[PDB]
Amino acid sequence: MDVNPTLLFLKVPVQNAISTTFPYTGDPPYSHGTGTGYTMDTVNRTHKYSEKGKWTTNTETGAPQLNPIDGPLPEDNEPSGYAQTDCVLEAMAFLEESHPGIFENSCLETMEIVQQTRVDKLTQGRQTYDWTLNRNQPAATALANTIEVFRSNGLTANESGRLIDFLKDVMDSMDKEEMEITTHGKKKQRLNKRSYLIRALTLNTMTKDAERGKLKRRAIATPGMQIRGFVYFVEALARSICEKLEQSGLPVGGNEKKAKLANVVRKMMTNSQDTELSFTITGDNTKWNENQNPRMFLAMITYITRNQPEWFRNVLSIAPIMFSNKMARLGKGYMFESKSMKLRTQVPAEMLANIDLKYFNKSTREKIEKIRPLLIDGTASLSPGMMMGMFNMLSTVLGVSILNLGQKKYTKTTYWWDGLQSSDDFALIVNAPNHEGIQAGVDRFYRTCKLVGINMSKKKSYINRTGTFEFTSFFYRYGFVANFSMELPSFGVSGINESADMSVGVTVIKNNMINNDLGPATAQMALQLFIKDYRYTYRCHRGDTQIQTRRAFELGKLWEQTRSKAGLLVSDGGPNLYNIRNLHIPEVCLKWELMDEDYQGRLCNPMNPFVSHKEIDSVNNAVVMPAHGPAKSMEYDAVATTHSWIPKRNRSILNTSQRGILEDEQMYQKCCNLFEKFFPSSSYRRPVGISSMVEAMVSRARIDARIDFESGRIKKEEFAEIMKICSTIEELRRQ
Amino acid sequence: MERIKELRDLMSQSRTREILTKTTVDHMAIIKKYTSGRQEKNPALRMKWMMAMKYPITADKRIMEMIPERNEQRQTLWSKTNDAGSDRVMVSPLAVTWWNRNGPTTSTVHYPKVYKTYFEKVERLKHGTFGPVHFRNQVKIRRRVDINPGHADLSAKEAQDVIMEVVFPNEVGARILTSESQLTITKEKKKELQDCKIAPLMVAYMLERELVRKTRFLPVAGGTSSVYIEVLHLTQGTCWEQMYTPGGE
Amino acid sequence: MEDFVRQCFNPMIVELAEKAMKEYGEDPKIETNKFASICTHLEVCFMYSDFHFIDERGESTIILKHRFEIIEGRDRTMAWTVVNSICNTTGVEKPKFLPDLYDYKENRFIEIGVTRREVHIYYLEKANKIKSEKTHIHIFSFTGEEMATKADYTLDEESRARIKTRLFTIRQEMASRGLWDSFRQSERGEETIEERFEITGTMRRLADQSLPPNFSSLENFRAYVDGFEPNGCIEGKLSQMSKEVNARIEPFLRTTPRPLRLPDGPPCSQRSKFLLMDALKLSIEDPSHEGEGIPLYDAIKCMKTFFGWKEPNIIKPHEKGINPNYLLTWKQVLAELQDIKNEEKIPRTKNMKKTSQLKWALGENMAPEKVDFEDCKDVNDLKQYDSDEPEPRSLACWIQSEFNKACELTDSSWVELDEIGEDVAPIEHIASMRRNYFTAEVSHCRATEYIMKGVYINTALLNASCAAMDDFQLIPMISKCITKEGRRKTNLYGFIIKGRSHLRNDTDVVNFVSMEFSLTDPRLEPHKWEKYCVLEIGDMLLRTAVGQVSRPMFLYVRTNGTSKIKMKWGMEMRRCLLQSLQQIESMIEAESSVKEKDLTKEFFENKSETWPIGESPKGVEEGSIGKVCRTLLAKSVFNSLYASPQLEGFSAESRKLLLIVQALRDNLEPGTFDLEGLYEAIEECLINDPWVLLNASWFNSFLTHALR
Amino acid sequence: YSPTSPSYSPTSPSYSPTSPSYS
RNA sequence: AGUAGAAACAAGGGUCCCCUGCUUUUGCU
Repeated sequence: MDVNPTLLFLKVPVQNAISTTFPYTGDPPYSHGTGTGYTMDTVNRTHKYSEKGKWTTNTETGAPQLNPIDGPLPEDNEPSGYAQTDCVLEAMAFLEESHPGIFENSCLETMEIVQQTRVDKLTQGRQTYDWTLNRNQPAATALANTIEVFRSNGLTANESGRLIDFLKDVMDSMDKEEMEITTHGKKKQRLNKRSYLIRALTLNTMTKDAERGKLKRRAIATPGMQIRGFVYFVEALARSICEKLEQSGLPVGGNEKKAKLANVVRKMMTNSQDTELSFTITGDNTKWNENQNPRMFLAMITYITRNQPEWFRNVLSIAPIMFSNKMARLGKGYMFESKSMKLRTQVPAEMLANIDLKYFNKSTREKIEKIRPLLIDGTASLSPGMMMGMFNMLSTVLGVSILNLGQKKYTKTTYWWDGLQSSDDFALIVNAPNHEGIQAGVDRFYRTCKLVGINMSKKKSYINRTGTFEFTSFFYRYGFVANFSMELPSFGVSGINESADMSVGVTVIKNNMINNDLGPATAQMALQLFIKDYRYTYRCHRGDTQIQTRRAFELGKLWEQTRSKAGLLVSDGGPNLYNIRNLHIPEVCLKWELMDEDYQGRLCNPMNPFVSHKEIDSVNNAVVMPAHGPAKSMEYDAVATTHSWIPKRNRSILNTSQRGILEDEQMYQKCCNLFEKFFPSSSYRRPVGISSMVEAMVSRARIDARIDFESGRIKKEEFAEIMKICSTIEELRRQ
Repeated sequence: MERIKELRDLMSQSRTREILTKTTVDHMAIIKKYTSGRQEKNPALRMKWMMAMKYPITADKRIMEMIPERNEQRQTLWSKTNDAGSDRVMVSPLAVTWWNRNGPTTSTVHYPKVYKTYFEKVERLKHGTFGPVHFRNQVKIRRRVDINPGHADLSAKEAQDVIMEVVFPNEVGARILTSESQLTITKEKKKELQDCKIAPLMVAYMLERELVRKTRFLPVAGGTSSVYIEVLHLTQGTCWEQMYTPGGE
Repeated sequence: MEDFVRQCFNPMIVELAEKAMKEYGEDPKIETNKFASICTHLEVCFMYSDFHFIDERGESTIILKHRFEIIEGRDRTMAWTVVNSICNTTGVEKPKFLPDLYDYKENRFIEIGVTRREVHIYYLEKANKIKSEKTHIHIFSFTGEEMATKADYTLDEESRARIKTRLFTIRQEMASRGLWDSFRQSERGEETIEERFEITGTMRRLADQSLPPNFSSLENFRAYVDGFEPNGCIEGKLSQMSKEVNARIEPFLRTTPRPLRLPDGPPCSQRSKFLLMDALKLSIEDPSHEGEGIPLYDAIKCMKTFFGWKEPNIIKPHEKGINPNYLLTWKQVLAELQDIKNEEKIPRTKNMKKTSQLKWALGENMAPEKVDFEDCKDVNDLKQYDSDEPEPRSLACWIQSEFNKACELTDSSWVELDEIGEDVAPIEHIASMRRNYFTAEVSHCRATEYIMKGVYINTALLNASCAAMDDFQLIPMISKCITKEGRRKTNLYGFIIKGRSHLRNDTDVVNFVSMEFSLTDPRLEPHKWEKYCVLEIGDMLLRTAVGQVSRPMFLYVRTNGTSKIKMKWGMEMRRCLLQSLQQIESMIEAESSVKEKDLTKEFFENKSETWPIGESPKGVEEGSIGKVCRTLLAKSVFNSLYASPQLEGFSAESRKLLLIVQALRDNLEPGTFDLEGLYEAIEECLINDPWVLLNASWFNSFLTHALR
Repeated sequence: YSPTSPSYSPTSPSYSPTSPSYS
């Protein structure tokens, strides 16, 4: 008897046991060294899929750029970047015709958004590339550095605080003949026009980690602060358009996406009934971001913004223009070793331009030789493609337009098609009287996609009668089935803090019960396993136990001191009172009535030093990386207690030359903290004011002192002392 | 008093004076988020790795004078070392436990009022009545519902201005309240929140949670009401239905 | 007029006026009448407030408290703040608009105005504009005229005279300049400026180079797009496109699919972090729950119970290693154990001496020295790091035996779950009984023992790595179980010595040496133990049914490595259970929705329903629901233990083939566009991983059984 | 509930090689 | 040696001692 779990599929349909095919209990693959090889491969592939294009030399950056738009029509089934401008414009026009006024209303909404957005809105990013430092930094730090440099270079249009003013500042800086930057011992560095322009158009490349379902690693890119605002406005417009398209899978959630898929399936099923065949294609596009051209996005944006104010069109056009002249950094470089001498060394990517090729292996040597002509200032020129892939919504608009082209009035034949699109993923459904019509419709859709630079992957796609299909790991078999394994990694200690972790674990169990068909008994067992993992991770075993930990003595003392032991939190060595019925109740309020008065007062003491509250946007909110997709924001219910602490931070920066920024950050915090003591609402809603910190602080202090003296809360001596100190601050500010 | 003295101390230094004078109120939203710390990539792994260290937690400086340096068992509770990029100190989890057994007690009577939503949930569960379980084929439709029992049908703007009036009366600005519902809500909240030591930001967040309606797409099968979507996980199953009636209207 | 105003006022007044007008976004050099009006208003208000204090009783005083509070000449935020604070503290209802200042002796807002026109006109205008009945209004005139509400002049006659004199003299200076007549004040018109955002300079040059090939400027492209109409463009270019571009549908029939091609090469070898089916444990009786006692004390006790230790000797040497170092490592472990034994104090951790054998076995100083490129560019053999494909291996029969063993039932319980809240709802009671069945079936599975061993080992290794990254720490391999007689037992599998663990990256490797007891002779399957050096350490007198039989006892010693991410995922092996259990529940519930009753008891007790789960020489074997649960648990555990990019790729690619085969079995007429491409994608993931090779072989078996 | 399996052989496992009794 | 797999770890910096364990490298709805 040789056990073979796959044989279980002989009785259970594959969908109904699809969880068996997801090995999400082991660690996912990770990159170990450099991503330079992946970046060079991506650049070479992008330039190869569009090689029958026009080669030009940029007059500004002096870089070789490849233009495949309106190139020779494809003659084979290999990926092609030769999108046709007329075809793209025709698709956009027909999309507008089928949904009249969509572009106009979307443009009105985006125009309203553009004039009200603030520059600080750019702080809600993640590891933006910083040209001032030439490395990745958090979005807020990069924005602050860019604003500092702009101010030091006589570019202060952003004082107004509007995002569009910052974009005007970037526009003007592009015209500066010399840029002055500060490098850490402060040193002044001067960048000529071309050098600064190349830096402003640079994308920093790295390699993706914790990616499931792949054997080989791939490269991703992140842009700098010079293009993020333009991308933000373009994506706002694209989101506005997508929200009004029923065939678009964005920006809706999973449940709404499944609802849309079910709706379209039913719509295409009732129509057929018994008079025609219907076939579903579980499709997938290959090299999505390597064959989308920024020039085509410029064309679509131009068409969308017809009959609109010139400034709006210019603002929306900037981002495709800058992406058409982008450059990619080639990662960290490579590592060489000498076995005989037992040495290892790091070769930066900047030296790949004129380094002897005897060091590299055959494949790397070929990559470097192929990419050498594109190298400028340590970066590779990449005109075609969308490596960074920030236009996830414009691409969705193009896919939805191709889908909309499938209406019977546009096919002008017996076959027609409809479906759903979400970035590079799509599900198609073709209805036709017979199999020949089905083949004709499939061919028409494939060729039309090819005409606009979309290449369906034939190796990862299949077609079957429209009863079952798959869409981004949602498996439909006459109704969507549960895929519990996809959520397995989320079951565990999140790593925020004790209170947040308990809340998130319980909430995840509840949500999986609601959505992923987690059964009651399995839910109870998951609760038990989570409690065990929580106790082990936080060393908060029950007080009565004899498990030896550094925290055991204090927990035992608290346990022996307590009278009502059921009231203690699990973090405090208490029992687990959670079950199915109360999965929606936070722990502190679950056992509020069972807690001792003194323990309750100590635990929920607002003066405790462990609790620290940031802005409201981060209250009871955590960032969680799912198994698939980008990091999400999850909100949990929890009472602020002594268990809502914050873990320490990395200290490696203390050993580098960037250590100077640490102190700077510290200084800022001081000032900001002081500002909270004068304007307590500042952490709730962002304050606005052109005046400096000092003026507002002194005004508020004077006014509060006077009002308090009027109310009799402060004696005249204290009022005089405060007025004297305020006068001292006022006179000291001038000098 | 303390505010102005701290402002003077800040103004004494040159770098802090330059920061204070050369930064506008708009630029504060940017310089306050200025940080060298990257958002954690693998919080679970980092938490497991950090809990094996002596001092994984951060605390305010006041802890130095509020809990002893060492335990009765000579177990160190906090270290003098400052957290990177801040004046907070590194402390061990033991300190937290210490505070939970020997910390200064305070009266907790506004907490059920401030966290009204959670305690409403627990009270609703306490007085609910369960029925039988029925084993039958369950049909679930993915529909939009509102997970917020007791919301006052306030959107972002109106809820935010009501919260501003209740929690930060002097910072309300130009806005005034007209609808009688807003006035009565504000009056009742101000009366009940009088002399509350909970953090104002937490109070504002809880008021927003209690007053603003939220919606979600969920696969519902039975009644579509807030009090019922609250226990959806308990009432509906793949093949079973649990008859239940929440004890709160 | 600008210079006259700037030179005739206190710098503070003019500066406040500039900041105020800039707050509105206007241009001081363009609008000046408004500047003059606001500066005069500021001057008069400051004279109003100046020289007015309040004594202790609350009466007037002329040269401490300030009688008036100014509102004008401040940012809208600060003005609104001051008015709100005044209204809140004093009780006077705040006005809809912004007043000029506030008096406190009478506790009410007072408005000041300066206008050439007659006092009554401006007074009525502002009174009907503000529409406030509790705020004073005090209008002054350039000619000296002045009036307020009810003729009630709040300021002293001397102060009013001073204000009138100052206004008269500034008016006289304005007349002297000759611009007095052409001033006539200026009312705020609230003009609106259209937004503009131009593309010029380098930006326009870049834009002109971001267009299709046949366009020279962005303006030309915009003009073309704005006048574009659809005229059969797509149809024409579809007509032109070559017919070789197509998505031809290849029918997927029962004779279409072929078995996957597994790689060829030497047989695969064991690569788990600990022995699975060849593990041997020395056991003791002690009443301790999970992770309660001191591991070293338990290990010493377990060692004591075994009599029959022997001088160790190499049985199966590690081909690529130095086997005497392994022998010396085992001897050193024994000596250190004796040393701790004769201590009368058992530490929570033991640090092993940094001997030569442990230095070699743990890769001490094996990293190359890091040097600058300029200092070694001339080295003859300097070259890029080896980045070739892993060597291929062929499937071996031991992995299937391992899985079979892992699917079996054990006599001892291996997991004790924590308490939960009491059941109050009927559904909770049903869940409790169903979970009793699940816990009984899953606690007595060998895969659960593997879960416990892996969790313990990974937790200990990670904790040691963080706590002491410079010491060689001895970590016993311990598990706890409950026998069928209900008595607790502590089992020792062997020992682990971790090396230096300065783990910075998540993929950084900490090396360790594992020494594990076994009864398996390595010479039966040498290819499985390529990485191991196997010793003979004793003769164990096994107690069998008929009597007692002597068997050699072996010590499998090897060097292994693990990273932070691998350790973290090994610490979370318990979730494996959930996977299998979830799949089991959905299988019972699916069958309970058609019979209107719970079938858990029927499924688990009577074993009426079975599922095909195994293969036999006679045919496909069917197992009960418990057997299916245990098999899925074993599959999850082996996924966790043998994780690799090969497994991820194979799973992702073979899912599509499984779905296509299912569509064929549902008679949905499946079709493919490039089936050979899918087969190549699947087969490129099968290189050397025994678990992935076994999964591919399982897929081949299922494929041959599913199409007949 | 006591789990049982038909594959259990009362005699084939003369001694358990993983958890045997050795006095 | 071992981990591992398309490139890395097998400690890295600084001046016995000191610092560091995600910080030259993790994007986007």
